[PDB]
Amino acid sequence: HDTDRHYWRAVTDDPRVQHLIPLRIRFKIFTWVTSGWEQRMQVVQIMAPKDSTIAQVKDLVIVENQSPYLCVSSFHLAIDGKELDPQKTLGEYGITEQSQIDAIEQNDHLLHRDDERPRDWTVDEITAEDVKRSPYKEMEMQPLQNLAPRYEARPKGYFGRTYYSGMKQS
Amino acid sequence: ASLRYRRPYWMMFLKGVDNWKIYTVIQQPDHQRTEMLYQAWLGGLDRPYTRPKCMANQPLWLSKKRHMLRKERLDGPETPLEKYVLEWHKKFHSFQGTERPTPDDLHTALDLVERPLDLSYALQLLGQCRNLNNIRFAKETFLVFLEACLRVGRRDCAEYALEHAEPLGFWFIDEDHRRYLQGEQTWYKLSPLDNLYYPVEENAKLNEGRKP
Amino acid sequence: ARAVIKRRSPQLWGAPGAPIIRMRGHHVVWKFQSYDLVVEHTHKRRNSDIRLLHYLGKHCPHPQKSLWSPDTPVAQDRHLFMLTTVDIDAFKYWFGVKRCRLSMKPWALLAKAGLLPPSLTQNSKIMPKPLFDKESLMRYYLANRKDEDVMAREKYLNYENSMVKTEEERAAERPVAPYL
Amino acid sequence: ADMHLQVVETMVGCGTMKANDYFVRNVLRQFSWDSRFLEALYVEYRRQDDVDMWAELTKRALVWTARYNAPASERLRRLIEDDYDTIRVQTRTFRELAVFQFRDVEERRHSRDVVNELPNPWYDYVAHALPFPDRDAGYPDEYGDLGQWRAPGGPGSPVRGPGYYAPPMEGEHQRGYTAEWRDLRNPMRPPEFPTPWERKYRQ
Amino acid sequence: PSPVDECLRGGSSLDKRLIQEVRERFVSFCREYVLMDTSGMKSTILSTELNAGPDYEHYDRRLRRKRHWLAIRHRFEDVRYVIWPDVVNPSLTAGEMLEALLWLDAASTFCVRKVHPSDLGDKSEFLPLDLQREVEVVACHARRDLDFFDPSATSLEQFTACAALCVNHRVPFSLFFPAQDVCGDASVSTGQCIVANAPSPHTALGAVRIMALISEGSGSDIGKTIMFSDAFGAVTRFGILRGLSRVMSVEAFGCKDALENVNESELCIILHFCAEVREQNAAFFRRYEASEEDSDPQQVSFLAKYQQLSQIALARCKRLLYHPDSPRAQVMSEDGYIPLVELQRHAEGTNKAALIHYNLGIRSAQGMRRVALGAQSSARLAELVSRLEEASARVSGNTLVNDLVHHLSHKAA
Amino acid sequence: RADPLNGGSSMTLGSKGSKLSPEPHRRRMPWTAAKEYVPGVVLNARDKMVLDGVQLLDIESIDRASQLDPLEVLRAVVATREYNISTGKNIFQLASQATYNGRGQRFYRKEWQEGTYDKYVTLSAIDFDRDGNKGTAYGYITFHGETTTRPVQVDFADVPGWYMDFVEERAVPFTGIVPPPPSIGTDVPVDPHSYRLKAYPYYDAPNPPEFVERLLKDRGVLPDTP
Amino acid sequence: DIHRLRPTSDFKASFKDWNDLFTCDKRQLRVRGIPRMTRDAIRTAVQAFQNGNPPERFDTKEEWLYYKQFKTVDYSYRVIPELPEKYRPHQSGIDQAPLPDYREINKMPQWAECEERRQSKKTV
Amino acid sequence: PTMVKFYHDCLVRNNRPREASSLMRLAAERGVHGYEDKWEADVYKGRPLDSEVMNESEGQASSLAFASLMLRGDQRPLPENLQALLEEETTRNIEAERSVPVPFSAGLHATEINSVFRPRVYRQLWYKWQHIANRYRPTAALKRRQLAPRDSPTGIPGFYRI
Amino acid sequence: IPQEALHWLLRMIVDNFNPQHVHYIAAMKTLQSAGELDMARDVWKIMERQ
Amino acid sequence: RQIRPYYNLPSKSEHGRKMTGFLTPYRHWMWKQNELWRNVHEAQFEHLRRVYKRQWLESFRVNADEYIYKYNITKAAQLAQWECEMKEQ
Amino acid sequence: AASSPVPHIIGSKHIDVPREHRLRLLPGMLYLLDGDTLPGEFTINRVLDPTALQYYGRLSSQIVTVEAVRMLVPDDLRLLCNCITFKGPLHLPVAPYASLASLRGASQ
RNA sequence: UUAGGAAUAGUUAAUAAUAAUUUAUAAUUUUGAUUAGAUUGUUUUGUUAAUGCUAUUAGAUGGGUGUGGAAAAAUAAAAAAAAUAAUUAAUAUAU
Ligand SMILES: [Mg+2]
Repeated sequence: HDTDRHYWRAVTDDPRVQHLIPLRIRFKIFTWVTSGWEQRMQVVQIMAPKDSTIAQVKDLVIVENQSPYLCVSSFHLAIDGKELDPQKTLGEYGITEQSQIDAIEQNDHLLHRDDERPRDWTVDEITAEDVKRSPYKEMEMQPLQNLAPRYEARPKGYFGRTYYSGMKQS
Repeated sequence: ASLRYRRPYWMMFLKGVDNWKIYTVIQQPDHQRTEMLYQAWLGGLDRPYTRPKCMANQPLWLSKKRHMLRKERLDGPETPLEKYVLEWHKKFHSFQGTERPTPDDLHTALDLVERPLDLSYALQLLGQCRNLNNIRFAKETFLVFLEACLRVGRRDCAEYALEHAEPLGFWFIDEDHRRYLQGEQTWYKLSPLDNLYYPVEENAKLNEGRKP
Repeated sequence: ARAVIKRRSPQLWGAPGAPIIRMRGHHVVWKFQSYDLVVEHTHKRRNSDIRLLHYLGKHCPHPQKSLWSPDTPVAQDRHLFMLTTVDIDAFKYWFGVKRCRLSMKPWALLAKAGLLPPSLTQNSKIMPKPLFDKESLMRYYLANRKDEDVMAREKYLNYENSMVKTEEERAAERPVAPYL
Repeated sequence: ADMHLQVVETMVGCGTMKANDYFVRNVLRQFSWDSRFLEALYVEYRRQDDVDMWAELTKRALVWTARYNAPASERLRRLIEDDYDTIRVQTRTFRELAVFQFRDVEERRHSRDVVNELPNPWYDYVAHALPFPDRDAGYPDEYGDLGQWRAPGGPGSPVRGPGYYAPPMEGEHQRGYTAEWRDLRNPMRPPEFPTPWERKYRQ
Repeated sequence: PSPVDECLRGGSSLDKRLIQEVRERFVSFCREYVLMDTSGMKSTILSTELNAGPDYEHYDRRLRRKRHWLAIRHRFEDVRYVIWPDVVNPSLTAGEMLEALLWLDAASTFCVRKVHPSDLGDKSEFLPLDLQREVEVVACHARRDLDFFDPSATSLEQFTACAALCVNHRVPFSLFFPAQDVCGDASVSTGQCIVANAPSPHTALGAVRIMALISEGSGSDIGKTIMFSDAFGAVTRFGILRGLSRVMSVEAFGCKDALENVNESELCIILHFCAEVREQNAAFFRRYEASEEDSDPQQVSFLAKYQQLSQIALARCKRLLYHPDSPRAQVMSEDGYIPLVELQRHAEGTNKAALIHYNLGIRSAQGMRRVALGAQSSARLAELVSRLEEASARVSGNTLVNDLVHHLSHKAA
Repeated sequence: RADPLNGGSSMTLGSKGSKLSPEPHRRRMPWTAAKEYVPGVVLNARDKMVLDGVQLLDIESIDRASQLDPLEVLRAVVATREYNISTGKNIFQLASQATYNGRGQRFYRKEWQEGTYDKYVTLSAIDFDRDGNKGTAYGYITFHGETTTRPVQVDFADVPGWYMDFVEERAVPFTGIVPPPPSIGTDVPVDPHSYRLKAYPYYDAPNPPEFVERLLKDRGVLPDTP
Repeated sequence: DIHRLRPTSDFKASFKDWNDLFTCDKRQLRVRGIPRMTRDAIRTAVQAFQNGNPPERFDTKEEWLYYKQFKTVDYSYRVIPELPEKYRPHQSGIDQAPLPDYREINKMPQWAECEERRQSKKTV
Repeated sequence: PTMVKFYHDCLVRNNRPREASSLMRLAAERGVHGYEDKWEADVYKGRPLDSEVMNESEGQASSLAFASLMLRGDQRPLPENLQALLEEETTRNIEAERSVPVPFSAGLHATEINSVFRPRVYRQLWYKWQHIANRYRPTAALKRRQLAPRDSPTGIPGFYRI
Repeated sequence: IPQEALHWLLRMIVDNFNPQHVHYIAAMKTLQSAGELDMARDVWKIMERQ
Repeated sequence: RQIRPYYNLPSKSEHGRKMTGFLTPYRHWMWKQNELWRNVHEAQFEHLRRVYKRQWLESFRVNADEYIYKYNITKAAQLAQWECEMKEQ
Repeated sequence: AASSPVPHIIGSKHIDVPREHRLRLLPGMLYLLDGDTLPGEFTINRVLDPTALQYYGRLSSQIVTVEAVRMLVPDDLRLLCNCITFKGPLHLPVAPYASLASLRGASQ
């Protein structure tokens, strides 16, 4: 239970504050119609930090797709057909929210990933083991079904017939 | 009414020992000498040995050795049937054995019957196949059993199987074997290679000629 | 869960078990015997300075003369009196919120007070036990069963809360024209 | 499951008599389906040709509630209740009916009773549930008396100082021991209330 | 008083069994010193013990270990020419002389360091021994007999120990091997002789020891030890390539959980070895790993082994970083004694679900720790992971060095 | 808990039941899981009054002087078989005398078909040990038409009291795999003329009149008199 | 009559008839000369029969007499065997394991000799 | 009798039952007090000494390798290739059982557990010649409050201190 | 019952603790998820009276 | 205590108890009848349990908000008096 | 695979990882091939035990018939392969967009 | 707490150290230690004008079994112990 916090702080300080961009990245998918296959678009939205590189954006797309049919092979990020250098920052390309980013796949390969980083990893190192969701998707406050409501069963000083003092100093 | 808190935890579900109060006080030096002198009394060990602290019975390696080292009760087999009984006990009566016998192996024990003492060794192997090993007999098992009882001239054991066959395990008995032992027929088989009715005391009456 | 079990007081599910409302006695003669309705554990704590959870009251099993008969004569006033004191709120807290156990003698004593129905062991020996058959029970259930929403609102009033505000009170709780 | 539920309700409402096969093939073994699937499917079971097919399909739906850990809702049991004269499928347990009859007859004779309609303060409410009483009963005393050497009592005692004479105190203890602590032995004035509950109880 | 005092009291030293008994008693003395239970023993300067020794009640806590080390020194000065005679058929084999030298070095590394004013002897005796002659005598007796080093695991530990004795005591390791494989060379180093004659390790820990001895045996010679390529990418020396390929063997680093028993300090050795191999042969790696196909069957095996070792090392770094003190981040000892299994085997289970000594056996195994990254580990791994990449890569966008830096700042705050 | 009797109800300790949960109440004792058990005292103790006047022989005693007459040996084998059969029929004693070791046939306990109880086991595999009256049996459990997806171990397969009816159409050879019998709701369509449910959830059997008469005579409602 | 320490059937002469048995309370049972456990058993059996429960319980005398012969302290239906001072044959004076006479047990029995004589008679 | 009590526990601890059974057989024949009732039979009557087997093994050859093996008389050896493979089975099985530690012993035999020894002088006794190594008497020999009443000193300063 | 979500806030003030904003947020969201809107307004009035 | 009637299944065993717990179907049926007659009482018991629980919670609610109102008035007056004394000091 | 297109469940050959990366990448991976072609550097052990073959009863009856179950153990004894050979056609209806529609043994 | 008052130690802190091969000018004590003696404590008792003197009987228990959630386990008039055994009353025990 050592979560590196032994007091009560109701506010959030600067090391947990991140500056994020809602980057949405398109994928070329194929759906079956009565005629045959039709090419459509599947969009995966991530919150990437502003000073991140494009390889980090690709890793964020890999860890936040939650679909077994999208990240099936090694893909590459591109804008208007021109491929992107994965060792460059998003600010070097002027990538904004309205910039259309596509993911071109090579289905002959097989993407072998090893998810050792948890999905909700912040600086304070508090991770859930059964999280199964991006932290931007989950709600802030929800009902706790794992705990159990417990009332006070041990009286301190008052036990019976007449409340004279109640042994309040104890 | 459980012995969970009266004896140690390794004696959980423990039944069938001689006395489980022995193995709670083994570590005392007057009883620890008694345990090591008992292993020398049982033999099979070249060094002084004590059984483990959390074991009441003998270990599986030690009880296998004393079962293998144990001399057989039948020493000096005269007949090749009695040599097959000693091979039966090394194969189908080993310590913690897994393999079951075969109805063809019962036919091998029934084909070596020479003297009337061999039939008592053979029919007791037939009882282990039905009761102990629970083996369904073959279709020709009563055929080998019938001719085994006729070499030693023992007909009263052959007709004893007809009045109750399914307690003995003979699920197929052909009608000519039933007519022979009950007295309806006077022969039980027709030889394909000699063309005569067995036994040979009936062949002198029925078939006066020799045919291929 | 001991090697040699305490032969005189066996219990269930180890110590300290569920809290139980008992009527404990004193080590005196019967002529001065009184009972304490207490809340304790299933196994009695003899290694503590806190030997009980809560003290619900005292029952006197000896009948007293009615010393208040010329105050206001009502029906059956000049009979004898059985004096008992009962902590109502602590009993309801340990009964509903904490879900204590009950012995049959405190159950009968609290059924005399109107807090509980009469116990299971208080047998009318002239009336035998009922005999159930599912066909007559189904016929009575299909003869008159309540509505679903009416039964749900009855359970909501009995179990969840009983002070639900009317529309005339919601019209009074809302603010007025300087803020509305 | 809510996507398959609309398909099952559409196949029931169109009267195609094939919603049960879709529920078996797609929703039964591989989904955590709730009880309104069978509330939809009971109307499709009702439209069968013979009554025995209706009966066996309803009983098989009850066995499906038993096996796949999906308990039957109140609406489904009330739907099977209304056709008990035709199907004779029992939809309540042996325990709930014996509770229901003994509760309903007692509540009817209790509502018809004119004597026991009076309120009972022992039964109707809880008078007080706070750990401390709402008004001062005078106690504690917070002073010693004759024959008492231990003052303050320490653990589990409300006495704070000796009754008559004390070693010299400073600060808030000096103001407390002489003026501001409790004193129930004062015959003229009770121990005081906080502000502003002393002005309106001056007389 | 040691038992070796009764063997040097005027006996016939030319006898073989007397030399064997001297060696066995000195081995027993050094092993009793090394395996001494030092739980209650304490060494603090007490003023009342100035003009005397320690107290009679405080003999076993204060005087015993210091007297044991001084007896070890005073018997080493009398014994070291009997077990290890000067170089001119022998009385002792090379293996038992190696065992005696190993226990002597283990007693010398853990000598008593604190010098009290009570001690009448010199403080220089509270320093470790110089065993430069004995390693040369053991190497001369080990190159005399063939097949001293075998592909067995015990011979792998003996190879690690002999290379350790040659690194610590300034002895060339090529003396442990015959001169015909050192013929044709003007000078060879210790680490080159390690990387040229290393056997294939069956565990990851033996490979970690070999990769540590390679780095420590060549401090400034770490460039010449592991350079097997030119400045254009062509392989210069295939002997170093065959040594470095069989260091990172498939029996050691082949499994997905091959680094399950690697601590935070051994992972630094693994990443330092990978970074040194990448830095010394950068023209080979940046040519061959990107878009180059090679026909040499050894180079593809070396490249696959290096990629596998670097990937499992980065996976172990992410294991120790992102899951601190986790049950999947716990380590254990190789061939470690887990006594619950041996207690279940040598008991009679009438019901196999009832496991005896369960509350103690499930807690206890041979050394098993919850592993998290400290300050000295994280500050070194943040350098080594950045060393694993190329110079043209941006260290800002690396998502593992930044996580290590933020972990350092969060655990320091 | 997972499954309490009558929910939480603690006016008496008998209202909770004789067992508080179908799961084991402690983790260290998995054998305390709630399951259907079998009266092994009456069943495992066979009648020794059929072995009287019959000379049995030990296994190790193969010396010549301890051998018996072959007619006495045959009546000893008949008496030992009658001793093994005297209480009931085992699974391993019924499957040995069947084709393909009885694979695919339906085995059932005596009380598995009376009342409103309907349950059998379609046999899938049996591993006989050297003592052929014991072993380990496997099968698909069928309870009121519904069937398991995988073969489960048949509990109390060594205790006698089992029955089967041999059907040649259900026999599966050793080359093939015994298929699971179909669930009557899921796999095959539901037909009331083929299989009709004896019991269902929220159903209880009607009261027999002899049990009603016996309870009203025991309670004293009906005038029981000698 | 179920318990050993409640000899209920020993007081048949202490009652006149059925009504005398079912009208006597515990004070009248104390007057008639019945011990405390026996009169408690009689009164509880009468009160159970009045409530609709006839005295149909298993007599636990012989089961408790079986469990009495062991050295359990709390009479908790366990089996605790007694351990004597000598539990091994070697400390009872027996020097070694008994050797069976392999020449005497491998002789042919008398029925086998009679059958061999019958075979020699019928073969010739 | 104190020497026989110590020497029996040392031979039991060091896994020597032949030397311990011969010690009980010797003390019963010599008339040592406390051991006239304990007399053990010699189960090693036909077996030779343990040192004589190791001398014979260094230098009938089928019986030379199996001279250490103890038989009941109703047991027979295996063939020499089969018995030698069985003797290595028991060799690796005995050391496998003796290498497992008992979890609550602190690495001690049961003889070592609760075996604290001080001479007879530590508990209200002085020199006697026949008590060579006399264990100090237990604390139940002298109870307090039977030698002196309550709130009164007793002349036993170091009695109950072990 | 959902009324306990109103109870454990009240016992927070009887036991002389200052309820933080997260406690009011949790109480109002737990009472809104159970459909108790008047109890959520009671939590808001409790926050205003503090 | 579980009743062992005489007409249960007897265990003919000299190594344990002489009567098992295996019933008769009539015993099963009458035990079910007694179970239902206890189930009525335990239904009323649990009903009164939940009724008393919600009664205690409602009473705690009302008394708690009254105490909160009075204590807020008291602490406001106390803080004002403390601020005046601090100004004088 | 008979109702939806699974991406990498059906290949044209065995996946060719190097011999050093064989133990690291292969466990946890599944793919279907056409015909009974076994990978090299394995020892073929056919499962003939009826106690071990009984658990494919629902697989062989309601889906494609199980012909042979083989366990492949390599030279280093560290990477198993459970090879099950089915015989078509499927008893389940196969979608045209499914993965098993691209298999000749499943479509015929 | 001792009518005749002096030394004590499996020892103190640090620690990448579970399971301490290291470091230190270490720790307790004349403001009364350790040991030895007496020794359950406790505004519950008694007395008196008495903040004085004088009494006490709730309890716990590192080698008996690593079982059990917890050793408290070799014996206790109830603490009723998994089907309403009995719940009218008094003796409730001798019996
Ligand atoms: Mg240090």
